[PDB]
Amino acid sequence: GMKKKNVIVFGGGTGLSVLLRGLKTFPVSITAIVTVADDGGSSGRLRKELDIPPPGDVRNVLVALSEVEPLLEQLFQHRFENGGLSGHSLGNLLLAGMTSITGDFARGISEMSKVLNVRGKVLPASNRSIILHGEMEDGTIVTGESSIPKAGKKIKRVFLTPKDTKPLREGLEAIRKADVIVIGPGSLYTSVLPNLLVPGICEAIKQSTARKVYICNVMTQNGETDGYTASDHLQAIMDHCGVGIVDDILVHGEPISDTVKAKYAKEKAEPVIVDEHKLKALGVGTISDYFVLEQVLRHNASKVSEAILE
Amino acid sequence: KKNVIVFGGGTGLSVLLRGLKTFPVSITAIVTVADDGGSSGRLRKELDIPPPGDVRNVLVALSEVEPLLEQLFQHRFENGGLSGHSLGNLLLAGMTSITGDFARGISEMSKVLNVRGKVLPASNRSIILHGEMEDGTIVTGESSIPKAGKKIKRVFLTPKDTKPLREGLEAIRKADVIVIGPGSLYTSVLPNLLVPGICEAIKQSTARKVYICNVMTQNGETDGYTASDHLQAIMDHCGVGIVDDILVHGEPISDTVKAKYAKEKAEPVIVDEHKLKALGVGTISDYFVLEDDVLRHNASKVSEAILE
Ligand SMILES: NC(=O)c1ccc[n+]([C@@H]2O[C@H](COP(=O)([O-])OP(=O)(O)OC[C@H]3O[C@@H](n4cnc5c(N)ncnc54)[C@H](O)[C@@H]3O)[C@@H](O)[C@H]2O)c1
Ligand SMILES: NC(=O)c1ccc[n+]([C@@H]2O[C@H](COP(=O)([O-])OP(=O)(O)OC[C@H]3O[C@@H](n4cnc5c(N)ncnc54)[C@H](O)[C@@H]3O)[C@@H](O)[C@H]2O)c1
Repeated sequence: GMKKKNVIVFGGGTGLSVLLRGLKTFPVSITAIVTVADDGGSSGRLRKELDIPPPGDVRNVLVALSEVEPLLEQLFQHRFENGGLSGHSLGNLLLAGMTSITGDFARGISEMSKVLNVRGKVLPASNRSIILHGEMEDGTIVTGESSIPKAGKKIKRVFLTPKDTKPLREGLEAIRKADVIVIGPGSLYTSVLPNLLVPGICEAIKQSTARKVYICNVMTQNGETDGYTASDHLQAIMDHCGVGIVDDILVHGEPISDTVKAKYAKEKAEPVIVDEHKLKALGVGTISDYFVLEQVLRHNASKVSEAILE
Repeated sequence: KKNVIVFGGGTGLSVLLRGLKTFPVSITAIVTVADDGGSSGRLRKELDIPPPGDVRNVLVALSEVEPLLEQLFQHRFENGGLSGHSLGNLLLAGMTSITGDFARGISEMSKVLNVRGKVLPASNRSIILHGEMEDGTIVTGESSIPKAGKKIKRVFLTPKDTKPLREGLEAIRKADVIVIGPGSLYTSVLPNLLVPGICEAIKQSTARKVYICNVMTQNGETDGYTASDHLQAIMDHCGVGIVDDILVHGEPISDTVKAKYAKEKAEPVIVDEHKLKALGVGTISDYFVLEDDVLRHNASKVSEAILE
């Protein structure tokens, strides 16, 4: 009865999850493509020790899109505090187990989707682990998603190995059929770019005639985007990905409580200055509004979803 | 539909229940929480919960889900701290932590696995099983008892104020048939029966009470036991009004199976009819086992014999 606009979203952990939780209530068909380059935490140990892609960002996305009883949702988010076992998320372990059974991370994700009554298609950026590397300004290379920000040098660029990393066929079809393509929100260097740099994905995005919106970071991240303005974020996407990837940039152009600023300053994070002249000079549209809530600083999934569709 | 309550542990209870659920019966399974070996044991110690393993298997035996979800629940990690653990155990452990209550966790997993029946733990807290040997020494822990290389005189449970669930006692009260076993005599059947209040409830019940006797001995537990030795042990621990009929495999076993079991110092339980009659119980004897190279009860035949 309703024509649902097809929307594809690229991201990682918490930014994607917050947005999807709201976007799923709109009249849209969602495809979420989730980075498999992380190597920290429970996800990272399971990645190394079981030889599977890191399941953590996928797990959160699945929970965000799930429609199950509150108890099952808690079960899936349960984190062991004792045991070898200590630190692991039960939902990661479920994903791990399903991936072992099927020998296929993408089939595992789709089986968990059925179990969690997920409305939408969740896909990994690749069916195998990706390793993220950072080239610093001095030319040195730091390897591993969670190691890059601890280098205390400035990132010049990031890139992925294995070089013959492949996206899922379904992923490329999703981009082809997309009415809207949303990039972010998430870490620039550790979530957005590791998705966009999968071979074939930029090419597919460029050929698409969908509207392409980049949801800009609201805060800098220490060791990743120290001192970045909004245009610095967009510039980095363009330098890695070329033209035809971003049409409009969505930015929080209003102020932030002093208490929140203070709390983020303790982690050497500060607000991303919105520099409108420089953004217009990069040739994209600017969607500026009150787009964040304090919940910690998160995007307002409803306002953002509605801005990306109106 | 007849109300049937079954007492057991691991594989024997699981094999029976898989068949019995297909009959017109309402099943209550009461599962030992005294085990301390394997993944179950490590989780028991490390997370301070009752051992989830025997319950996991019972839940899978009664489940009605797609084969994939069943495999997921039975998945065992081979690498990782994590290695050796069953994902189904981990699921029960997580649910128990969230609800702070093992029985409620089991009931939540029952809904998720579309379980046909009520699965209850023997108690909502861990039970420690102790074995007093003939020499008077005590060996503590379910998985240590058989390794003692001495002969068991009796077993008993701590904590002393171990309590069964109210729902368990109701189940016994309402039962039309009460089935004891199959399972290890000293590490599955007795640890269920000895929970304070359970034998009293069974004795008060007028339900028919059938004991499914072990087909094979177990080294370090029931070496040399006849069928009457098994029943006598139940009677010595539990008194009268617990067993009306004993169900036994009175027919022979393939030589290759005997040989495979003899490698583990296990041998067939000799059915001594005269001594069984002397203990005052009825004997239901038939071909009740099937052969992998492993020896299991024929759930269908057994189910039908106990419902007659
Ligand atoms: N979640 C969203 O809708 C949202 C929106 C826009 C941008 N982003 C961007 O994604 C990037 C990565 O985000 P993130 O997941 O690391 O979140 P974050 O930058 O808001 O906080 C960092 C993460 O570590 C913890 N944390 C560290 N510092 C914190 C702080 N000062 N206050 C509260 N929690 C803190 C939190 O658990 C959080 O997940 C950030 O630059 C952020 O601005 C997220
Ligand atoms: N499952 C049933 O329907 C059933 C039937 C009759 C008796 N029982 C009794 O319950 C008691 C304990 O049962 P159990 O689970 O330890 O079963 P078991 O006695 O058949 O074998 C021991 C366990 O280790 C394995 N195993 C060890 N030795 C084996 C052998 N050599 N050949 C094949 N498999 C072997 C089995 O899979 C089993 O889990 C035994 O006395 C047994 O006879 C169970």
